[PDB]
Amino acid sequence: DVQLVESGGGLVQPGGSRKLSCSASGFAFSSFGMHWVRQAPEKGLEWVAYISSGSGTIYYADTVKGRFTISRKNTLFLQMTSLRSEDTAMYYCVRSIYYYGSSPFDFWGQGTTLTVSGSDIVMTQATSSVPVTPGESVSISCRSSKSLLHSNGNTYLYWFLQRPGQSPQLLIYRMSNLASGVPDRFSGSGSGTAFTLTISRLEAEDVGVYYCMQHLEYPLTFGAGTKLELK
Amino acid sequence: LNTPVDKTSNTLRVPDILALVIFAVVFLVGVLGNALVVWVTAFEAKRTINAIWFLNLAVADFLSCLALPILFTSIVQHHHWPFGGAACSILPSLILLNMYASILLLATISADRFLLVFKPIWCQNFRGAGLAWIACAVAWGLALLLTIPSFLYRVVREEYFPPKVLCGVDYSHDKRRERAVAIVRLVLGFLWPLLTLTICYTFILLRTWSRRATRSTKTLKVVVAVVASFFIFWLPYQVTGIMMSFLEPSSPTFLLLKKLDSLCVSFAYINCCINPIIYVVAGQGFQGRLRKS
Amino acid sequence: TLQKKIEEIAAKYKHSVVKKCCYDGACVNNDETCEQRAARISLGPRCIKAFTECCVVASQLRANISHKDMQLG
Amino acid sequence: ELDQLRQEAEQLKNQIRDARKACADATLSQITNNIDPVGRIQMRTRRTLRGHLAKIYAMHWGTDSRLLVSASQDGKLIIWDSYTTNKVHAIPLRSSWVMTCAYAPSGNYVACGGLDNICSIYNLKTREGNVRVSRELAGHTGYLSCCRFLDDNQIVTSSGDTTCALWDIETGQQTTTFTGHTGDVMSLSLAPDTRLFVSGACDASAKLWDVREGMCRQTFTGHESDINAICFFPNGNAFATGSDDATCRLFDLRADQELMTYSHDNIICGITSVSFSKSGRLLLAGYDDFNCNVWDALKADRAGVLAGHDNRVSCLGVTDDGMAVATGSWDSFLKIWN
Amino acid sequence: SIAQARKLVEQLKMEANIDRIKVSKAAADLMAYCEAHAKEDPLLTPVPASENPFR
Amino acid sequence: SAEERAALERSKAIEKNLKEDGISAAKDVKLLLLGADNSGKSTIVKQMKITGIVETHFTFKNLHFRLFDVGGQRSERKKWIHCFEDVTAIIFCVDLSDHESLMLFDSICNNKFFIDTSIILFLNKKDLFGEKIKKSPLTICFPEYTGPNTYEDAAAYIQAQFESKNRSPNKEIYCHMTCATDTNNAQVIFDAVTDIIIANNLRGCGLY
Repeated sequence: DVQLVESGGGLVQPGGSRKLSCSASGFAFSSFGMHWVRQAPEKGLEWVAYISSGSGTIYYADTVKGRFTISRKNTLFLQMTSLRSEDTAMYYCVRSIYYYGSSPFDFWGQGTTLTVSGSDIVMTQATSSVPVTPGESVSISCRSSKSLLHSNGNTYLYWFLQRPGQSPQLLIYRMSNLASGVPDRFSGSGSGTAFTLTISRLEAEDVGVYYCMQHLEYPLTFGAGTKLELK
Repeated sequence: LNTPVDKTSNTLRVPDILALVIFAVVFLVGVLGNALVVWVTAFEAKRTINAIWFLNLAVADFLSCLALPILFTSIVQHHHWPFGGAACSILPSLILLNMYASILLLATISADRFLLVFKPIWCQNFRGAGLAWIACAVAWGLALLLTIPSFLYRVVREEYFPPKVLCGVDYSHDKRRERAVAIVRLVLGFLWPLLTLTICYTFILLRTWSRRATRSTKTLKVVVAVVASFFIFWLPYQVTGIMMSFLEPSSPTFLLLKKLDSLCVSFAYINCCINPIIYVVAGQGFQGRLRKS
Repeated sequence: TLQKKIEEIAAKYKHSVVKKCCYDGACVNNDETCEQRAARISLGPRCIKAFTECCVVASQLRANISHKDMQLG
Repeated sequence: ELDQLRQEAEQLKNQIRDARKACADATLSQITNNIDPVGRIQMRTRRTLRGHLAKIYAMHWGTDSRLLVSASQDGKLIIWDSYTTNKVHAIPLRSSWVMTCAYAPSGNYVACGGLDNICSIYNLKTREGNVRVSRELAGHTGYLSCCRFLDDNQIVTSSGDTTCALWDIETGQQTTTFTGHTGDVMSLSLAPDTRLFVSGACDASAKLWDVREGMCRQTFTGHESDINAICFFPNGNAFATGSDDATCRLFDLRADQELMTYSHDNIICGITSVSFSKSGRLLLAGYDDFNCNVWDALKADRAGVLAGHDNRVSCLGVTDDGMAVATGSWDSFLKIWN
Repeated sequence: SIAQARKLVEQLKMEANIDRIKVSKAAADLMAYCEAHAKEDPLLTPVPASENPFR
Repeated sequence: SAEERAALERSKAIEKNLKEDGISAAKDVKLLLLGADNSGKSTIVKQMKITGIVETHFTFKNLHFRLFDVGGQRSERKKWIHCFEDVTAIIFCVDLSDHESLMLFDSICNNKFFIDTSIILFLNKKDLFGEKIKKSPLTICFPEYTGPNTYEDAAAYIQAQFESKNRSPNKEIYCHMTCATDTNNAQVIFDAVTDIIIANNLRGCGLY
């Protein structure tokens, strides 16, 4: 069904150039504003860029602006230029749609590895590891620098789960709603400044790394990353 | 003795007061009228292709009528110009821009109607906001190209005996430039628009009445009330202007032309004030904008 | 140029009557044959001559200025 | 044997009329005379769903009272956001001829059908990201005049071939059939409990049906012209039928007869759509006279005019929370009054 | 047409057997229902703009 | 506007799409097609053109004609005829080889929504009508007819009888005769549509 494959990895010398292409097949690509999110091999995810539906607006991160080019045949392109030593990461192609009741960041691409040879809202997860046994009740708490509850009443605290060796998948969006295909075991919470992703009857498939996400304004800063280790 | 006449220096005259009352009537009817037309063509229109031309014509007429206090102040003070040189080079230039824009917009409205009548299948494809806007922009650009001499050759002169100061046009006072410029403006503003209006409306009448179910006897009424009114109301000003340009700055003939230029301008703005009336009364399609407003 | 010549012509008369006579007769009205206007004004012969000279020099200046009192267009 | 059956039918009609008239001990007017009038009700056009280029034939509110779906003959059924004026979706209809559009109570499904004799089902929450056709409900020999969603699986559609139908969107086959009308069934309205529904047909009759076993329970007459609109009371114990004779009446299921009539000397245009308020006191009845009156469903008198349209209205829906009313007229402008 | 007449007769029998109550009882039920939802009806009572989303 | 910016962007994009579709749908010409059952409705433009309503489209001299053959709707005319208020021209077909068609023409030419819509008329089955006249007198269909029984005069009388049912001088009936085999029907429809298009264009510009 829905697939967002991509390629264009391999070893890249510093200061070189490369082309990253996201081949979105199996869905209406032209109605989704594709994002781009990376993740260091031993750190949390980080936003890179953003292109809307029809290339109306293109955003970039603070350390991405100028040297990265995002463009959209059912294919999303990212142009790699002047690769520093911090660009090594796994690049994820993330679709997203924004209407009433939408599910942004619903499907995350498989990802390809790229290697090299302060006014934003920061996301803080003070807890880094919560050891729980299967069948127990656990909670993962993520904090915010500034209140995310907008005037309209919607709070932008998206919750993502990354199983080991698997692409992240949306679990709780807007801190209250629950994404499609997600069992009711996961349940969002939190209000105002602090948010928690409550888990009821934690199973063996719920173990992984959690990444609380904000969407009040760009850039999209992820949380530190909480690893729900078994036992 | 504060009676400096010595030759019976009388006050203003009968042609002057006639021009003044014509200006007053045009301004009074332009306070209403064109404002209503631009309102209905902006808020209740611009989604219809056949309203862009009316909007441009109405805004041109409104801008023509807005600067009538300038002419009023100039006339009541015996052609005195208290404004500066930049104002003299700008405001008359803009009002001439609006006048020629109105003329060219009438001509392009006639051309659009001719295409609608004679190419009805082809004016379902050509029709669109883009082509109407392009034609109106071309008309405005032609008006600006004709106005450019007013932008360039406006000069302020003084007499130094009274505080009176007046500004006209100075073609270096010794060059054969007023002839060509005047001929070009006369042609492109009164003869070519007249030829387009006459030919297009005559063909429209000869094709509309050729087939049945279209001879509504109102197309002839609008054609007459457009062409005859425009011709009658623009012939005096144009003939006076070309005669003034060709004639020397002296002699009784040119003096009388100077006297009657104000009357010619007022009788020309009679057409500017009448222009929205015909498209409001004959626009049963305007009654819908008035009701839906 | 015209104003300086008119002032120096008017200064040639030591009477305020003649000074006003020229200063008001120096109008730039386009009426032809202003000597006819001189024929219909009741004043002294000195003002008659001063007005004739003042009017003729003013008319010469207005003729050589070659400026059109244009309105619109 | 025809004469005996005709005599039996005449006697049954006479006894039914006698029973109905025997229960009218007191009229509704002398009971509603005790309430103070609600006064003039003035509602301003808060929003306007500009973006349609044809005649509007349906405006159905969502269960969240924020999403309104509008159907037109331009070939598009645009789903609107009533708070931010935004258009959520623009479904390209297969056929331009549309006279009804339904919004599922869960919000996942949209139904739309017209002169094609097909009530198509649209899936809003498709995984591919685009709205697609879920189930095309064919089987009618007349135009589908009204379709309403009982739930996510069963939809009750009113057709123009004298056949109100109960469908099964999962399989696409008519599970149960309602018959008994002689004229075109021009309106339909499910009850709040989604166990029964009324239908106002072209033969000046409004018969309430049973969803379970498909048998008519009561029949209502009194209109001299076709019925163009029908809708239940907020309590589910009554309904109001909009007739083309410029009159709409308030029938009651318990009393089995009309209670009050909503008519005036100066109104002659035919009603096109009717709806109630959250409390049931206000009855926003559309009219072909370019306006949309509001009727006190108890005092049976006028209380205001929502005259803000340049053509005849074809739909008037009130939000599930009672916040707003959406009047979509033929001039393509759906206005969200309040 | 005999079958149609018989079906109409049977439908009339079924409809005539439906239990009916006084019209005053239904009027009073509608009265109480309208009285019980007056506070939650924001159309006849103008809701203050603080919580009104249509502004 | 946190993420509602993309909501407004989507709204603008699909509003632009709606406007483009609307201005591309104004190119087509709508022609409601009526007549009696099996009255030559589907034998008029067979040189071109491809349960409820039946829509047919063809292109002739840079014009897309939307020909709504609504003859398949066996229901009340009144309840769905307002959906064709904005039709360019009604194409009415009558078979001359057979009072019902006359009644339908009377009801449709004086309809409330068709006051200013020209109603074309196609007197069909020329050869069959001629043979019927040569074999049977017109008194069977027109008892009040008083004249010789030939082709031309009887056809003219029938055409006049259909035309006289008009009561509004704001519309004209573009009567025509076809032999069920001529291809001239397309040209007649095209010139009638051109005339009504010119009339509508003059109406819009405040000229008709």
